[PDB]
Amino acid sequence: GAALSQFFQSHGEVLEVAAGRKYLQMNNYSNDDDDPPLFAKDLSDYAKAF
Amino acid sequence: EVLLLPIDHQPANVTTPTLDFTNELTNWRARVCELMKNLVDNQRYQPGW
Amino acid sequence: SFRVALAGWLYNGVVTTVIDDSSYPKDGGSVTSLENLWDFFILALALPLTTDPCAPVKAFMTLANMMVGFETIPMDNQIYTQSRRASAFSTPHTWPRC
Amino acid sequence: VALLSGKYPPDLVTNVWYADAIYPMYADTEVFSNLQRDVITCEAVQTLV
Repeated sequence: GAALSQFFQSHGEVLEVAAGRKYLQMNNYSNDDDDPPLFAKDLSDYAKAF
Repeated sequence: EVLLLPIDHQPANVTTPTLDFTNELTNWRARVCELMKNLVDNQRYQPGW
Repeated sequence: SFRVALAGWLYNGVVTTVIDDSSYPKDGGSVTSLENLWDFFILALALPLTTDPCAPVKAFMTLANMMVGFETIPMDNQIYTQSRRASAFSTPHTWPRC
Repeated sequence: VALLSGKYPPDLVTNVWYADAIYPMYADTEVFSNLQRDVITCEAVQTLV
């Protein structure tokens, strides 16, 4: 019954939850050609796993 | 029964609303203002100031 | 009103006494308002004299309507909300399992 | 300017606000009468063809 919609919310036997940030970007990341790709998993929200 | 919105919608928890800054429009305004700070930063682009 | 409330106990089986809609808090009410707090006090004192079989459920859900936003009960379906006005709860199929 | 400026009433409770605001537009019942018009529109185009 705790109301906190920043992380999860229930729709009735189906919980949704905002996953995020498998990777984290540093300051010296500059999209160089030998930089490791992060697969858009450093943004605020890339998916919503239900 | 579905409605589509161009911006994100996260429902409010409390019913007496008050300020916080954790939403996408304030993130967008913050990015616009910091890039205008970056644009006014350089003396090359406008030396007469 | 007090004397007819005393008289209706003899005639439970034909008439039943309920509390008027206007005695309830206006527009659901909330606990952030002193007026609705006093309305709840007057109502919760007045309820046990009526011969209404859903008077305890009305007594609970008046408070629940005032309390929604701060606390939460579980609801059985996805049709009705906790913020449902307590005038409606007067037939025993509307009594919540919580 | 509407994005840069906007405020609430000074001490508001949202369920009371919307429970007052939404009540007359649901006391209205115009929405049910358009469905019969939709019936006779579909029946008319079918019987035309």
